[PDB]
Amino acid sequence: MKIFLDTANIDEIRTGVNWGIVDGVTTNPTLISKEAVNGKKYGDIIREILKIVDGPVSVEVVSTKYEGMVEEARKIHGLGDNAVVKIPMTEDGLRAIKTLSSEHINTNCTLVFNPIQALLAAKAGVTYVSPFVGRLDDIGEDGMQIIDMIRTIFNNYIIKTQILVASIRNPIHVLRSAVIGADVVTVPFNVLKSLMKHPKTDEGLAKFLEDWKKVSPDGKLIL
Amino acid sequence: MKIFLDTANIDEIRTGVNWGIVDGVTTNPTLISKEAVNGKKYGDIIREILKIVDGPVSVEVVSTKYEGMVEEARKIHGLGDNAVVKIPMTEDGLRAIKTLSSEHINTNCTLVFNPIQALLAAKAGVTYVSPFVGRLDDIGEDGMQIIDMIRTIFNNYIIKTQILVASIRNPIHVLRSAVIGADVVTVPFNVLKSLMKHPKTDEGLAKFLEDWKKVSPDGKLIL
Amino acid sequence: MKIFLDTANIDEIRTGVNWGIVDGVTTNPTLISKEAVNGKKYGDIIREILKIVDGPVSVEVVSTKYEGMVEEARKIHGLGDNAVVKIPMTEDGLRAIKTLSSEHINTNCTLVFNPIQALLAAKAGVTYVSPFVGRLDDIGEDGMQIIDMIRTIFNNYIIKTQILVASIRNPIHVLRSAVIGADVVTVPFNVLKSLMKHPKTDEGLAKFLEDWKKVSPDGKLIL
Amino acid sequence: MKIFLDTANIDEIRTGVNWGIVDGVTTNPTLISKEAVNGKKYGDIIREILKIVDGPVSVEVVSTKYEGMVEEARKIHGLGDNAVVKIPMTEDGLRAIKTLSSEHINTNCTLVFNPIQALLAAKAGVTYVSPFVGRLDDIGEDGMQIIDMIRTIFNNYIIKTQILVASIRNPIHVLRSAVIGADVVTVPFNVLKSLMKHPKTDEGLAKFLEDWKKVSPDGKLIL
Amino acid sequence: MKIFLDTANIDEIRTGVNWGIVDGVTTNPTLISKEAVNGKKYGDIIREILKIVDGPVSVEVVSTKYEGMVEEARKIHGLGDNAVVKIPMTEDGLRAIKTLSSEHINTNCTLVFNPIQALLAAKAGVTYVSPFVGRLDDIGEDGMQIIDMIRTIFNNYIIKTQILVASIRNPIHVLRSAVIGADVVTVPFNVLKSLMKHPKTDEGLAKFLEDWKKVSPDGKLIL
Amino acid sequence: MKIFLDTANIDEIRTGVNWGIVDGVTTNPTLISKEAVNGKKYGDIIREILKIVDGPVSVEVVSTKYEGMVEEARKIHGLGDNAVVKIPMTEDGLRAIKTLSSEHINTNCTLVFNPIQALLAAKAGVTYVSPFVGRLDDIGEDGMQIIDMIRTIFNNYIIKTQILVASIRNPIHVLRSAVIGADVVTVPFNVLKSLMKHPKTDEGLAKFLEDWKKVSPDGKLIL
Amino acid sequence: MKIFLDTANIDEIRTGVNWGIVDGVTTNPTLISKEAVNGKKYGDIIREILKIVDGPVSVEVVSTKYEGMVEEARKIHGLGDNAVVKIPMTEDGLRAIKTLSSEHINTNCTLVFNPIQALLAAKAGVTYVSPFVGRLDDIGEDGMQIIDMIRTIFNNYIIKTQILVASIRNPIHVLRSAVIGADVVTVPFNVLKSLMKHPKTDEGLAKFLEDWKKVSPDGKLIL
Amino acid sequence: MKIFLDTANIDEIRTGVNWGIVDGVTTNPTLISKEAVNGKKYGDIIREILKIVDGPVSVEVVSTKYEGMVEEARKIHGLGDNAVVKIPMTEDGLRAIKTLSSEHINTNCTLVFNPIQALLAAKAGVTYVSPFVGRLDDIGEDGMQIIDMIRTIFNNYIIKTQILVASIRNPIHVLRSAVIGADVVTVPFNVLKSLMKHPKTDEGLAKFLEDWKKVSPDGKLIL
Ligand SMILES: *[C@@H](CO)[C@@H](O)[C@H](O)[C@H](O)[C@H](O)COP(=O)(O)O
Ligand SMILES: *[C@@H](CO)[C@@H](O)[C@H](O)[C@H](O)[C@H](O)COP(=O)(O)O
Ligand SMILES: *[C@@H](CO)[C@@H](O)[C@H](O)[C@H](O)[C@H](O)COP(=O)(O)O
Ligand SMILES: *[C@@H](CO)[C@@H](O)[C@H](O)[C@H](O)[C@H](O)COP(=O)(O)O
Ligand SMILES: *[C@@H](CO)[C@@H](O)[C@H](O)[C@H](O)[C@H](O)COP(=O)(O)O
Ligand SMILES: *[C@@H](CO)[C@@H](O)[C@H](O)[C@H](O)[C@H](O)COP(=O)(O)O
Ligand SMILES: *[C@@H](CO)[C@@H](O)[C@H](O)[C@H](O)[C@H](O)COP(=O)(O)O
Ligand SMILES: *[C@@H](CO)[C@@H](O)[C@H](O)[C@H](O)[C@H](O)COP(=O)(O)O
Repeated sequence: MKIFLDTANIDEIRTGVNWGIVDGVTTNPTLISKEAVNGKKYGDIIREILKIVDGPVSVEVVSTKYEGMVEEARKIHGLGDNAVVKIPMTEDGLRAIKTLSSEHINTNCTLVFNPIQALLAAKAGVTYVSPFVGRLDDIGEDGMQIIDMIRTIFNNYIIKTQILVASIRNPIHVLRSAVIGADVVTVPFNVLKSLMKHPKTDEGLAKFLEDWKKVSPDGKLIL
Repeated sequence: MKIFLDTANIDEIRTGVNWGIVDGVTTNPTLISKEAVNGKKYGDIIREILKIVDGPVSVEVVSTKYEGMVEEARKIHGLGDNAVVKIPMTEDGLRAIKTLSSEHINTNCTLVFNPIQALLAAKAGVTYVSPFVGRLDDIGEDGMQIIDMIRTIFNNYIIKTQILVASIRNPIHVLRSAVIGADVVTVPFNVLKSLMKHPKTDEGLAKFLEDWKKVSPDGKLIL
Repeated sequence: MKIFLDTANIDEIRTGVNWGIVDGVTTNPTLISKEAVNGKKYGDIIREILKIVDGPVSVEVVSTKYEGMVEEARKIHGLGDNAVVKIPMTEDGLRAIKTLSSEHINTNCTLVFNPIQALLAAKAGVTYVSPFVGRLDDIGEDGMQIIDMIRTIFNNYIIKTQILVASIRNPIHVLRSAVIGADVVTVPFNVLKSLMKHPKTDEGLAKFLEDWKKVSPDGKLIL
Repeated sequence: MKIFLDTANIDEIRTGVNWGIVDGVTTNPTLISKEAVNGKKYGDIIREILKIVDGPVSVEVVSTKYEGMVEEARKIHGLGDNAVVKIPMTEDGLRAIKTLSSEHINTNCTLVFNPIQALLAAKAGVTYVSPFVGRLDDIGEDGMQIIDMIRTIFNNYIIKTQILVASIRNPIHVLRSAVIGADVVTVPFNVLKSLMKHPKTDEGLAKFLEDWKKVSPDGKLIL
Repeated sequence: MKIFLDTANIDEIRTGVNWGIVDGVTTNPTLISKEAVNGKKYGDIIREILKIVDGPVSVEVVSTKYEGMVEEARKIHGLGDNAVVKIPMTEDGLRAIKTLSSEHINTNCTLVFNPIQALLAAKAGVTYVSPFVGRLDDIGEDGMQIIDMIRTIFNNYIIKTQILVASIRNPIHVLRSAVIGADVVTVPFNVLKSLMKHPKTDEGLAKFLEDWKKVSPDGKLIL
Repeated sequence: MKIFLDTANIDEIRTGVNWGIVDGVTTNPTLISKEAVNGKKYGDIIREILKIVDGPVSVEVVSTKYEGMVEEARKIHGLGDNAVVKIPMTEDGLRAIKTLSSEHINTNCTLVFNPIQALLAAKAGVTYVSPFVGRLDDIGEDGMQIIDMIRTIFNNYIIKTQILVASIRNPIHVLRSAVIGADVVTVPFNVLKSLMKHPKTDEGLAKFLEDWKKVSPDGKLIL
Repeated sequence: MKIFLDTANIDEIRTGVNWGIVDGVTTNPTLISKEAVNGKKYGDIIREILKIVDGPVSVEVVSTKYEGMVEEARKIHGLGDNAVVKIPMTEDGLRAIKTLSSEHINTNCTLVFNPIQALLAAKAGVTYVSPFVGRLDDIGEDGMQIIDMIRTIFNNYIIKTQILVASIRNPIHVLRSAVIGADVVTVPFNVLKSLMKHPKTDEGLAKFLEDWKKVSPDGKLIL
Repeated sequence: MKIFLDTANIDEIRTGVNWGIVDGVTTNPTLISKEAVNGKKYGDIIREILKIVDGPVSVEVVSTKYEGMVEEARKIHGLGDNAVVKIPMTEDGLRAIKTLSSEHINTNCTLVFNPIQALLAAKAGVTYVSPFVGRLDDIGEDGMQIIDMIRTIFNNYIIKTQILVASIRNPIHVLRSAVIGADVVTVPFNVLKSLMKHPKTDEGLAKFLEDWKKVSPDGKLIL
């Protein structure tokens, strides 16, 4: 399972990349507009992320119409080979995906909330589909159930579109995505940070340290 | 999973095709006779649909006897290479399918209401079999259970006949079909139009628009 | 399981009532506005339904504010002992339900789309809660799963609020509701009339009639 | 589980009753017409069955309209206290059941093919409901599944209507009915006979006889 | 669960009774005729067993006809109040059980090999029914499945006939019977003797003995 | 799944073969003796069946000893390449199968009633094994369970012997065989006929005809 | 599934072999010592079995120490290419297995009572592992559950050691072994002879014989 | 499944290695510090284990920082080609594993307590991952459940990292690990010695010994 960071915060991205556990990044218009403040321009932020991240970086078109989406998608693609164009699940978006796929431009279909929307995005040729699990949780439906159905559907038809689980809110969305077999999860920085941690890891390290001091006062291993 | 449009309404078909989410069309004598009124000839409607739709178009014979079925099937076939001949599940129909298969004319067995009828159609060599789910729901039996059994049976015997789920009434028929792994669903236009939609997609788009205006008052993405 | 008719059409109601299979009626502002045309007044329609139907008749408030909802509710109550006041799942709506419940005015919480909304309506003291199954089906979620969870939750806490399944679209919503154990379904007229029918019933009657004529020419049963 | 005999053959009835394994009888117009041959009159057949059988005896009305059904039902009821009036699952039928129930006349609703038909009959106050399992098997649906759902539904609502499984064709219909918990099965004579039998019973008897001869040449137990 | 000994061997019975784990005895013509050799009379064996065993003792009739069965049953009954009359699952046997039940003579229906035979025996009023599990195992059917179905059926109808599992061949028949909830098992002596035993019991006792010698060389507990 | 006809009635065979739905025929000595009446000779009946039927035709030996079975088998095989020799599950039978398999003569082991009998037949090299499901139903055991276990066993060991389900009594035996994945079912003619039929097929045909009349009074499809 | 005979009785072996259903033989020191009486020598018994049986013949070492076990093993090996050396699950036994496996001497690890013992024997390279099911049943644990776990473990790791189920007591140990997919069962003679038998086989043959005599007086099948 | 010894005690290791059932060894700072007392040096202990164990020997770094971990790892590697470097699940540990993997130095990530930690370790390229089951049991969660999830996740993504189950406390941890399909278990010496043993193995050997003495007074097997 690939793990992407879901943020436009450059400090977060630099930190996660330096950890070597980040395989790519997703952004969206809300995340970008959050960071583009106090003199920061959205063009600069987008370019900076593309440069810092080796892996896929998803950037969302803002046009709602086919022609505008395709024009923006081409500009996004032009910014770097790792750029992936994020396109919403709408009639115009499916049309844009089909055109862009034929032009060999990688795509990510977003704002997906049920398995049939996901199947339609796959049929348009999309590179990644992003169902939102937290926003479903918000409205009282267990969002992970949709991921499970999408995985079964895609398995049934040998679909090559990757499942990129989005709107992740906690480490159990991550755990359940891996057990289901989603291709990618994209996670906010707080969640990413949590993933490596467990109290028994800390406790075990402390005990090893203490026991080793018994035989090596300076705590060294000399071989 | 292929998605066909189940109508003879030329306006619906043009619209669906332009959406890019329609892989073929199914008709039947009721659908066609509904459209062929106030001057419109059934022969013209059939030809127009064949012209408009790139993918398979199912057209049903009206003869109840073997010889008449085959004679009608050949005429249907001659109207275009994308024509598929719809034949009912009857003794004469099974005979006609067998003959037509040997002539390399694609066939679609219809009015199937249990898994054994579907198996018989596959044994006759039919290209598609169309179990009806809504008409079973109508009489108090969950039609989707028949689809589930047909998929299992076809899997068991590595049967190449495609399952083309028909009498679809709602988007859950479509969802359950995809999870089962049916090859094709054919849907009325009202159902088709609902498949792309979800209130959280609309809501997320509105929020993205609003947030983006904060960094680009005119609402565009200049890269 | 009680069976209510979901309509404001007097002809449908008179017909279903005379069939003996209708235990009550649910209306809403859309259904009533459909009928209040060609000079028919909504006030007359409502009173007429109350008169024809011996069982519960739900009638929806139109105000969105607490004070207006309880004013309208008391007026609805004043129309007949069988009136039930339909109130939407909103903050004001729950406050209204709590007040009316204490006043011993029967209530029906509507526009419920998940089990926790249903629980909140029950906690406010509502007489009936109406989850909408068809409108969930519309958006690609199997609405019956919400009925199943609500039944489990209500069982857990011995909740006395009745589950009144609404937005019913077909006879399998009705079947599944009965197997789950919902207290009430409310169904459109087209669904109601289908519930008694089965082709093997018709076939079986025809055969019995024919056999009997073999021993009683006139077809009589003289005892 | 009560076991009824499904026949109008007087000889079978006498034999079954004398085996002591028969709790009642069901007839229908086909079964009776079969016996009312060569001078035998249907009215005499019906009266003799009521006489020979201590348990319930189902006799079906032939009229298809409400007034005729109620008139014939009252006549059937007048023939003896053990008479039960068989009424078909129709609009008129349900009305007749309601009326007759209020007159304390026992009823059996017949020609039921799904669980919602059975529920409607129960709601009309019917004494017994008779779903047909063999005729469902005939059309490629496992009829025992309908009995299972009806049992669950009736359990949910504490329904007092008895499930009387009909159209029984083999001993596994009987076994499955008992495991589900149906109130009554009605069986043809040939099925009835087979229920007492097993090759290991016969084999064990033969062996006990042979072994006992060794200790008692005359094969008696003298105590 | 009661545990009966399935033998006519008086030595086995005395031994089992002295162990305190035998609640009753079952015999049959094969078991008795096995013991009644070289002078020993079957009448004496039966009387001795009735004297030795406090609990129920099943003794089988040898007549195959109703009148002979009942005459033998009454003689068996007169030998002692703890006698239970074993009657085979046949038409004549069901008749005899019914008569004997009305006379307050306890009965045990034997040679039962499926759940419907067991139900018929319960319907005749039998005190115990004895399905055979080993003889089913002999012919390639898992006999315990029949016990499981009988328990479910008897539970469904609140049947008071006790399930007395017979033809027991090993301790897992006994374990599975207890987990299912059979009322009684009847076991051959070899199986009986194994039930108390386990290698870890012996091993734990040996260790306890050894450890105790360390604080009390003579091996006693002085308190 | 292949469908064979289980009959020696020449008229049924001709009819079934001409429906095009029959892949072979099974006979046995009872079926043949039924036809060999009024001058008709068994040898002529067998030869005619081999002639009319292109697929396998099972003909049963009557000898009970190894030498007689092998002699009769060779004669049956000599009558035509499509002849398959039916051999009973006995000690001599298994030996005959082994010999005949080494002689490249196709075999069908019959009178199988449990899964281990079926495995032994497969180990002897038999071409088809025929468990009897109806005769198990007769004695109160669901015969389809044996087919399920045999399928699992044969899958485990990659056994090439084909499962040919026999003693079929109804269309649910057929449905369950297909869902399990049995290689072949052999069915009586009356069952065969019922497999193509469904009341909703007939009803849908009638409706298509009526609707088409509106657009074509003569009910033809002129293209 | 292979079927071996678990005995040292030459008469039983000759008989089972001549039946054609015995694929090999297992012995042990108890079985051999039973037979080596009245002047019969164990050395002659073993060589005689090796001669009669074409398949694997397991013969158990009596030494408890590594050196003795490999010495005896090599001598057993020297008796015939079909000899298999049975070695118990002990520390010395595993060492012996590892040595012999490298010497290409076939081995059978015996006295296995749980799945981890079976895994250790496999890891030592053993040809066959023999878990004991009956001796577990003796102590109140269902021994077949251990076979199921061993099959799962061996599947997980693609282990080539064959599972050779031993301490078989009845035909359901054999049935369950086949459904689980054990490679081999070894069975006592009394169990072997029961595997071919079923009362409905005998009953069916008798009926076929009678019917045939109706058309062939002599009972011949002349073709 | 590979079985390693989890200890730094040379006597235990020498013993297990002599038994032939130990495939490798794991150590940790606590285990080593335990043995390195009363003059024993940790350097000698580590080298000694490397010398006598043919298979993988895991040795843990003590540094908590990336540079120290990588340096200590290279030193461990240099001690022998069977050394595996144990590295804790921390940020600097994952970085170290990635570097060491690129240097073709085998690694074992330790102190793993949930499946997502295990996944991150795999993503870093670790050779083995070691989730701790006993320490989870300690804090009241069944640690084997984490092993099951890790197996499923690794299967989903065809991950080549081996699951090395650690903190093993009893033989049921070993059994469950094998049933799940873990690649390796590492076990304390007390657990290891218990794996070969079972009381029925001992009892069976004693009986075989006793019986053989009947045929061979000196207890030998002469062939
Ligand atoms: C792109 C893939 O769709 C990604 O940035 C998504 O847009 C975000 O994961 C969601 O919008 C986050 O929503 P949430 O409601 O904050 O969890
Ligand atoms: C052809 C079969 O592939 C297709 O047009 C079917 O005839 C229709 O789907 C059904 O007739 C539609 O029936 P419904 O009762 O309207 O749902
Ligand atoms: C009242 C709730 O008991 C009832 O009238 C509901 O308002 C209706 O059942 C729904 O509004 C019907 O919606 P649909 O989308 O037409 O199925
Ligand atoms: C009455 C219902 O209690 C009963 O006589 C039923 O009418 C019969 O069981 C069925 O008509 C029998 O039909 P089948 O198709 O012969 O099985
Ligand atoms: C009486 C029934 O309660 C009892 O003695 C039974 O007759 C026996 O348990 C069986 O006959 C024993 O048969 P098996 O074939 O020896 O196991
Ligand atoms: C042969 C097996 O392939 C086949 O003819 C069988 O003999 C028959 O199916 C059975 O004998 C039919 O028995 P039933 O009891 O009539 O169902
Ligand atoms: C060898 C293992 O393949 C085999 O002879 C076994 O030793 C026997 O199957 C058992 O010893 C038989 O024990 P039981 O307790 O008589 O069933
Ligand atoms: C190393 C593999 O990670 C191995 O030595 C582990 O460190 C041990 O298995 C555990 O530390 C043992 O802990 P426990 O709490 O004693 O069971």
